[PDB]
Amino acid sequence: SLSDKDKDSIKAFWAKISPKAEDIGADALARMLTVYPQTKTYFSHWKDLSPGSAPVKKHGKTVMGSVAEAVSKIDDLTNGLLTLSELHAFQLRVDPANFKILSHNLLVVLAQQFPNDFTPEVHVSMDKFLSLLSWSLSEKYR
Amino acid sequence: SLSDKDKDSIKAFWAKISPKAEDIGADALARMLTVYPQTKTYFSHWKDLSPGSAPVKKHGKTVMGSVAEAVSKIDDLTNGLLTLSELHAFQLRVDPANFKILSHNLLVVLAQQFPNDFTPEVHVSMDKFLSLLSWSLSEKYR
Amino acid sequence: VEWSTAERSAIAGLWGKISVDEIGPQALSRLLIVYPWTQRHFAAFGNLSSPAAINGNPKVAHHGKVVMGGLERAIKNMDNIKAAYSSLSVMHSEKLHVDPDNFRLLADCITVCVAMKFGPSAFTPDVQEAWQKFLAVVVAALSRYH
Amino acid sequence: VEWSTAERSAIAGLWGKISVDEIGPQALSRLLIVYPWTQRHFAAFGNLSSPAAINGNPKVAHHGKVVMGGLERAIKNMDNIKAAYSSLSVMHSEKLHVDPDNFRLLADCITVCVAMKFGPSAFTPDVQEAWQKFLAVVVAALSRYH
Ligand code: HEM
Ligand code: HEM
Ligand code: HEM
Ligand code: HEM
Repeated sequence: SLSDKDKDSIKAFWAKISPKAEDIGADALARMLTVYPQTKTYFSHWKDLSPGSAPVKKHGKTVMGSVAEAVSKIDDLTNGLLTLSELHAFQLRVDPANFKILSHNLLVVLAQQFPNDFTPEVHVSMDKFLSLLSWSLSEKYR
Repeated sequence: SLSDKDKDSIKAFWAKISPKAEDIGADALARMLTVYPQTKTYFSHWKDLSPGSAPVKKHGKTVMGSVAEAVSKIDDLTNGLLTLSELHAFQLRVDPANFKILSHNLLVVLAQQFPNDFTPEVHVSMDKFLSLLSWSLSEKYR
Repeated sequence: VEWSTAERSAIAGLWGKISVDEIGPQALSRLLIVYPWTQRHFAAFGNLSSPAAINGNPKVAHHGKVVMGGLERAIKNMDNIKAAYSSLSVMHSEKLHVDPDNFRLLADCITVCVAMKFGPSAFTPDVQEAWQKFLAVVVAALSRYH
Repeated sequence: VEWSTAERSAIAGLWGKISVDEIGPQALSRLLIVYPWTQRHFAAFGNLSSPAAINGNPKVAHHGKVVMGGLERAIKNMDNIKAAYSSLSVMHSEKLHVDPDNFRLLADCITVCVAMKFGPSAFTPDVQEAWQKFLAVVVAALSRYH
């Protein structure tokens, strides 16, 4: 699915945003949790589900950190992501449907923060990046 | 993405299934058309859309011969399918939603005609195969 | 929803040949094996860890009969299915937070099992059409009611 | 469906700031660019051949306004949305055969353009929460009536 234009367009995008990666991770994660309260069932061991809370800020930073790794290995996602895929299918057994939800909250936050830079054409490429990302995360489920 | 165990189940199943492949294609296409009439709009230029009609039978052998090659070519589904991505995703702007409706009618038909063989374990691998094919047809969307 | 008499009759006649013992445990197993994440809602059931374990699991089997039991309720209430599934809906979507896509996957597992049992003669396009419409109502009614 | 008075006022303050003439055309343009299969439902429109043509197309624009008008109709009838949409449902189900997943995609592109316009201080999690419950009622109500 990712074309050479998606790569350039998302790589360039990553460089702009991303000083603010942790921000985006905590803004996207905490939004998913209140907006879609069915994703809460997976993190109910935390302290602290609300927007801005420490567990969200800390888990936000991680999510966006592995999305950075994924962008550096964008030509071999299929490799960069397979271990996250064993963990999500097998130890956490996250319903694949939830991935679409995080990625929407993530397009929302990009763009809420960089409106500026989130043309419909950048939106295309980002959204394809993140379906690819879900598609690779799905590798290990069955 | 297909594991080496998936290819085997599919190559194997195809070897069992392939004599009846015209009728799998006829039965699948025309159950799609009647059970999900939303799909009928894509074929409005055919004379007859009813099950068993001539255009239905002719087009079903076509779907399945292309499914035939993708099985032959199952290590490299992309190059193997790209021809058909452009058709479906660029020219006909087929809703990606219908890809799963077809693959479902496919499964129902395969299991209906070969219950013997259609174990949940064959089913997972065929399902995965059909989604890969969908993912491959999705390339020229955008 | 209004059911033609063609549809009612197609639906009651399909239903009346279903072995609920049998179609139940097949549907659920196929579901746990084809859509493995769904195993998460069913951690009460034990092992689970492989195809043979799943359908060698006595509780799966027994819950598959319960699923078919729910489908019957809808059969006996098909003019008011939503009202009939009212507490089912609460349970699945207020209290188990099963994603709605899973109801379609189960429904699809059922349809394959029934098609496997019955063959083309049997499970004709017209019969599938009305069966499909039945599952779609069951599935909407199991989802959060607005 | 029950609204909180927090929801009610969140929805109403947000809608109150939306320029329908701006967000409407913008949200429809973004759907046809980001999910371009969706162009086939609108091939009476032009000239959907590229992002530029989409943004310059008068029927796209007009129709983005008309979509915001569907939303405004749900706004004024928040306790009875399903009934307000009954004709709309029929036209999008029984007549256009728009696969429901598309109504989700448009609602998402709407959200994105709202977020982009208001930024972090106005497009608060709690606001998004209530906006989203609202769009999920709309989408539901658009969305086949079983
Ligand atoms: C873009 C999608 C995602 C990425 C890149 C991602 C990445 C991660 C990472 C990097 C971890 C920590 C791994 C470690 O501890 O070594 C984690 C854990 C986790 N994720 Fe995800 N994740 C994603 C989506 C999701 C979604 C949609 C859900 C479900 C709502 C989810 C549920 C969880 C849970 C419950 C944990 C464990 C947190 C804990 O320690 O309790 N994840 N993920
Ligand atoms: C495995 C998923 C699918 C596969 C392998 C597939 C395979 C094929 C093949 C080989 C062709 C021949 C195209 C040509 O040379 O004209 C074709 C054509 C076509 N397909 Fe598909 N197809 C799939 C899904 C769909 C779906 C889900 C729809 C619409 C619901 C669709 C609508 C069409 C149409 C309208 C044509 C033109 C038919 C004609 O004009 O004769 N396809 N497909
Ligand atoms: C075809 C649609 C479905 C129907 C008709 C159905 C029906 C039922 C019924 C009748 C019960 C017993 C409820 C009671 O005690 O009164 C039940 C329980 C339950 N359902 Fe479903 N269900 C459906 C889909 C699903 C799906 C997709 C899931 C999750 C992946 C699920 C998860 C559960 C669980 C976890 C229980 C309680 C099990 C226990 O006894 O521990 N159901 N359902
Ligand atoms: C939030 C979701 C939506 C709302 C509130 C909405 C609302 C409306 C309204 C108010 C109309 C004008 C009705 C009339 O002429 O009487 C309309 C028509 C129409 N809708 Fe939607 N709509 C929605 C989503 C969609 C989606 C996702 C599609 C599929 C891509 C779609 C396709 C169309 C088409 C093609 C027309 C007719 C254009 C014409 O013939 O002039 N709509 N809708």
